[PDB]
Amino acid sequence: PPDTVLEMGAFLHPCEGDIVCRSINTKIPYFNAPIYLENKTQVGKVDEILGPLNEVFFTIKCGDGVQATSFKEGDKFYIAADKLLPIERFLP
Amino acid sequence: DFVIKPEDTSEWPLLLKNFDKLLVRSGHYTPIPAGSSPLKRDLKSYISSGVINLDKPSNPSSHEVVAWIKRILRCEKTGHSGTLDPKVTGCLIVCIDRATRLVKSQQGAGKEYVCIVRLHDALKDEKDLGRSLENLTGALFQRPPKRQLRVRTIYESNLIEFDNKRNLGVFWASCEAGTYMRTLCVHLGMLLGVGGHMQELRRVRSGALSENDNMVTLHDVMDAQWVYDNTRDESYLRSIIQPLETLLVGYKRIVVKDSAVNAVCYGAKLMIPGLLRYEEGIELYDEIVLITTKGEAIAVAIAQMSTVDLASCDHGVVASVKRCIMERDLYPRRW
Amino acid sequence: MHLMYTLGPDGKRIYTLKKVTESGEITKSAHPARFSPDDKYSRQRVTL
Repeated sequence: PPDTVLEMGAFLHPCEGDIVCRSINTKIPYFNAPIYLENKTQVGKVDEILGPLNEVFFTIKCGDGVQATSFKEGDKFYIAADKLLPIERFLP
Repeated sequence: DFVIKPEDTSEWPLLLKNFDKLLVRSGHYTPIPAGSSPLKRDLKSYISSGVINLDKPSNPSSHEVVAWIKRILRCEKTGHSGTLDPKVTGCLIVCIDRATRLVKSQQGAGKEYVCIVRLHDALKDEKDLGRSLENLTGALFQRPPKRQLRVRTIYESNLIEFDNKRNLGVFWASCEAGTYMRTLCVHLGMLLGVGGHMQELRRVRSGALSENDNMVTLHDVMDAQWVYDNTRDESYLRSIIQPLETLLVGYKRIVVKDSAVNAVCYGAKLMIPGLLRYEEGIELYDEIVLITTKGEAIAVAIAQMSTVDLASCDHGVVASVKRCIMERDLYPRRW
Repeated sequence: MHLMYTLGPDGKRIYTLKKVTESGEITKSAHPARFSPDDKYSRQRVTL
């Protein structure tokens, strides 16, 4: 239900009930940021953030009724603009 | 004999090793029989300027371990090179008394680990572990196990062995202080899809010392004190305790004249007339070590002159004291 | 514990999960023996 949602992750694979995504955003998501499909249905929230600076990955804790195993490689996941941090926040 | 005379040194110990390669500002100095070459310190001052390269066993905390050493040695102060979790073994640098002044540097230094990751299922392509380990080298995002996202660097890593049936991988990693192997293991599991956690962990290098550099056990420490208490033979204590100067062997050196040592300790500045010898390649604001002619570490310092300036300057401050190590009145006051 | 080692030609540790290396060497535990501060066996250890 945000007015606009931004591309955030591309499906990599499930991991023990979570969705693992490769980031397709230049910015870092807030912990627990709602994560949506393109049509803006919420499917979970950001759990873990990991990976090197130039290839971040993140996990999605799936919401009620959402199964990690139901998605396929390259399926996109989205985030509100106001739930992103510039990477410079984490660097010296 | 290992003292620069007032007039091949590759076998000279510790901070005087290869001192003949230091550039010479002045060939002469008036010697003062204060202090001692590190290896020749009397037992009490040897221990009080001492460091133990300890192989921490699995189960006690680093704090527990350091308390045990203090009780054994009956020393005034102990501190260490960075907390190994209770189950983690290996290199824990225990600083005694005056050596405690070097704790902060030891804790901020890089570390090396050998780690076993336990994967939660077999991999189909066994080579995927090595690939994901390589993927997770560099400046990495880690949230510490109230906890903020941060970046820590894994400089290099190497997969040593992987048993896909036992679901166990053993790897080596060189990292920045504060990098969590526990979190790396989780992350490897996520990148691999099967999931994972850290099975066990050993620290194989902590900054200046590795597990190959006269690492000793708690049993060694207890036994060394026992032999001294019962037979008054110092040799076991001297074998297991290393001079704090051991931690400073990587530093570019400046040697201070005996008559200037006390002044450095108090006033926190080395001046040109106090300068004896100096290392090549010292640049402005480089962190260096100031040492006596007997190889004692006076202080870690900030160079206020480059090597080239040290040759051509007639006056001025050569270095400024960052942390004084030597006891202030070890060497005598000029006035 | 699972982490084992042997010594290479340089006197440095080679780590392994194996209990016997390809060369036939029986591998040692990478971790030191348990320590408790009431250890009674200094005299025995030192004379041995």
